[PDB]
Amino acid sequence: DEDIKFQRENWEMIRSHVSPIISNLTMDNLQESHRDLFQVNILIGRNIICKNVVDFTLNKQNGRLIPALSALIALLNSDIPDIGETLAKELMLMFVQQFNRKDYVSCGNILQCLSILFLYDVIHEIVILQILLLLLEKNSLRLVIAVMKICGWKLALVSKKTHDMIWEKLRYILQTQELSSTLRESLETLFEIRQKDYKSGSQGLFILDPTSYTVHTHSYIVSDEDEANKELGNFEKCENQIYDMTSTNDVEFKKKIYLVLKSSLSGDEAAHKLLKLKIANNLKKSVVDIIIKSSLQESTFSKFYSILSERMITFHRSWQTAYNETFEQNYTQDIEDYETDQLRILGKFWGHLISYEFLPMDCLKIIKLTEEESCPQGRIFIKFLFQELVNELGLDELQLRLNSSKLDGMFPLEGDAEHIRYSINFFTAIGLGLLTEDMRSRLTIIQ
Amino acid sequence: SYNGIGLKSAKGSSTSGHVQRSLASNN
Amino acid sequence: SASHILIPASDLSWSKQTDTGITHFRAGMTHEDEKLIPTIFRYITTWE
Repeated sequence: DEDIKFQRENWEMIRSHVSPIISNLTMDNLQESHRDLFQVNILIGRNIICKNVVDFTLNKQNGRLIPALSALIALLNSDIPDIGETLAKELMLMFVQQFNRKDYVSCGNILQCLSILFLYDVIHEIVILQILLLLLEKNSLRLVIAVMKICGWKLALVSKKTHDMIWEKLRYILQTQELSSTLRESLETLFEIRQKDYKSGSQGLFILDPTSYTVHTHSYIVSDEDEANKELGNFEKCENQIYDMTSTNDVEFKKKIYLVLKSSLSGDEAAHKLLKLKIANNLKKSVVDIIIKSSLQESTFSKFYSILSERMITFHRSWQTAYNETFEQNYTQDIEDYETDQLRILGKFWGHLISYEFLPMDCLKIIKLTEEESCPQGRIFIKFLFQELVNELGLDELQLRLNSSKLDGMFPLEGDAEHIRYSINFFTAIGLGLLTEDMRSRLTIIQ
Repeated sequence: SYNGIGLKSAKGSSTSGHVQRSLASNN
Repeated sequence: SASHILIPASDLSWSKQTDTGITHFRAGMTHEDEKLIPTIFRYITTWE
């Protein structure tokens, strides 16, 4: 019969849809998992969707995924109360079976599920407490602590008076009665958390607003024969904006940094005033650009902007990357606009930070000395840079740092003799030719 | 707190005496 | 103005001993609505 045939693969595919959704259920995937789950006929696969939750819980690979699982149930209980209505039933009997079985591993699996569901208002506080009365009627203490660690936060909010009575009997356990040792230390840890207020039993996937979960708080008691509806998981036979072309927010910020920068006496004062403002990290690249441009209005290099920039870098590492990003942004882009009076300010400015290791020598590797990838004003910037390296460090100490720098831009060694003839001709034009002793040995071998 | 820094008083100083730590001097 | 400036205050007991550096700032001139009045030391290029 083709109708039994059609319904069976329909029953199969629904069963083969729910099981990979539950096996892929995780936090930040809950909403996409629930969406796809909604389009499959949940109501026809009523016990199928329940049993796939129960078995994925029980398996003991999970337990970790229990709050992810319980959050889906509250979504389902919000959407269809009957789904959570049936699913809360099976978890009661699974507890009652394994408590009677004394399967301590499987009990705690169910109890973590029942705890979180109470955290997600699926089930009533009543059904929780009576389990607690049964467990505390025997010892059962390994089970009951994992319950109260996760649920006692919400439970003391809702049912404080009876909950306090649970603690008072629980407190009578430790002090006036003798207990096995390993169990006992776990019991007093609960007391410790109790002063600590439960702040590590109160984190999970509260996706649903308290009015977006339709409040089907199922009031079922673990003393109610619960109809154990395994049968619906069998197969059957249904005969059934304004665009911003202006930057006036930036200009009022660009004025405020300039007014800080002119109202100070020393560079340590202007540095503290810029660190007082607590500038956000997207603007700290722009604050360096206001400092450099205001250093070019000065018409002469100043030690003010150096010791300003030194206290920026040693404060936090995000200022140090901001000067590293600006030194590349100045050399590769901004050299074409700058006059030769402004380039002697910058080369002495960047020459000062490099000679005192506020910027590394590896930032000089970006600069390349060729005929092609060189500017006539860029060679002027290199000239005033190396002079501040010579005057501060000396000619021997600068020789040591350039050998440790292993750069290829200033120093071509692998070949291309027209570039070696270029760089010797450029460095001797600066007035520093003692460093070109390596290249002239490389040049005459090529000849 | 007055950890050896600041003024004996702000009366004859013609300032407020407000001391704030230099965020620039750290290391 | 030359006095709307944070004045460096640094540990007068130990500032006579060594050069402490600028560790703290004293306020220079006080006003209800905060104005950062510039000072001519930023406008006069130094001798060096």
